[PDB]
Amino acid sequence: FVEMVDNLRGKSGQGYYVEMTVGSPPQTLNILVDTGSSNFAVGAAPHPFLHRYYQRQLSSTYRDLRKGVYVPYTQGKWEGELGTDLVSIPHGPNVTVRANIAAITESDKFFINGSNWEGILGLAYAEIARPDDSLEPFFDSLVKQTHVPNLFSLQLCGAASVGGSMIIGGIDHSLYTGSLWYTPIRREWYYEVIIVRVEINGQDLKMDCKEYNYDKSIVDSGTTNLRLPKKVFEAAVKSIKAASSTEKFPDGFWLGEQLVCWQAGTTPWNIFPVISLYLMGEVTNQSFRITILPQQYLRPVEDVATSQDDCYKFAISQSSTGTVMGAVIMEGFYVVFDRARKRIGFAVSACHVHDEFRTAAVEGPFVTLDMEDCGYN
Ligand SMILES: Nc1ccc2ccccc2n1
Repeated sequence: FVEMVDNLRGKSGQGYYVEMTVGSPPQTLNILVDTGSSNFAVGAAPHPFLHRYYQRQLSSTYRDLRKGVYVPYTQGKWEGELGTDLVSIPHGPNVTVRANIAAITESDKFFINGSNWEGILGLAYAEIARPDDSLEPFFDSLVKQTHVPNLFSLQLCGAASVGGSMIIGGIDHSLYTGSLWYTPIRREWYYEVIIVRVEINGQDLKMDCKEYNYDKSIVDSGTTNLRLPKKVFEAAVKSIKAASSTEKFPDGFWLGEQLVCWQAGTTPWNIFPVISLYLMGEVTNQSFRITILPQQYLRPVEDVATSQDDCYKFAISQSSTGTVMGAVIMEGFYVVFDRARKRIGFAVSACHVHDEFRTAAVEGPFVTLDMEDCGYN
């Protein structure tokens, strides 16, 4: 699996992408890896921000499905024409599969100006595929047409330029330390899971765990932030605010309406609490916990045209669609998407950014009762 190590690149805030090829002869594209959606969708037209795009006219293996897709999302949309064609992942297994491809012919606030990716690879399940659950996701086509085991794993490192690994079909033990712990995938639509308890610094929020998952908790490599429901967010910030009373910050900072900064090489780590999410484990009444450092929830703003300091953002933020465990969480851990066993595995990442005080940790087992009550209905 070492042939797939270091096959993800990116830039801070602009997600992680993997190199892929489409059609015969192979057209190379960079495609964002997104466990929060389920469509393989790629630029098929010369939008000025794109570096390259799918040119179907060049592909002998292309086939039109004679049907469009329209995908709206909060302030934005992409829109396109469905077909299938031959697909390969040069630094992935040595297969070629026939997959659905949405040729994006029109979009709005989708592509990023200055990014180096031209497509999105939805690794989530058909249930949330568009236009409907019959459009077979890439990964399902990959597994169904090859002997590639039904699992992939993600090591998101990040630093500027970022990097990582997507190991398709297995686990590489060089990318983690200690032991994998697994939490069930509650339903195969998003990668849904259940947070059963939450602790800032060690003290916990004593909230009806059900709130931690209102209406959802997901693992999502497409989102940057740890995103929490509103009550949970307030409760959470309120407690981070208190722990970190050694200094004073704008109130709108916590709300991500303002950046905050310290002089170069002068960031106060230890004024910030570790955050621990207890996830539902594999056995009744058994949980484990994942703990991230402030280097995970405090991420540098790459460049500020009107500044010259160490300006971080606060990477924790409200939400209406549930908890979303994005790069903030995933960059601390090696994450295993064990689709064959309806479960997601967490281990301390061999590359998380750690100091000489604290470390990202995955620990268990713990005894937690009534873990099902934490799921919303
Ligand atoms: N994971 C994720 C979050 C937001 C999206 C918006 C549009 C397409 C895909 C997305 N995936």
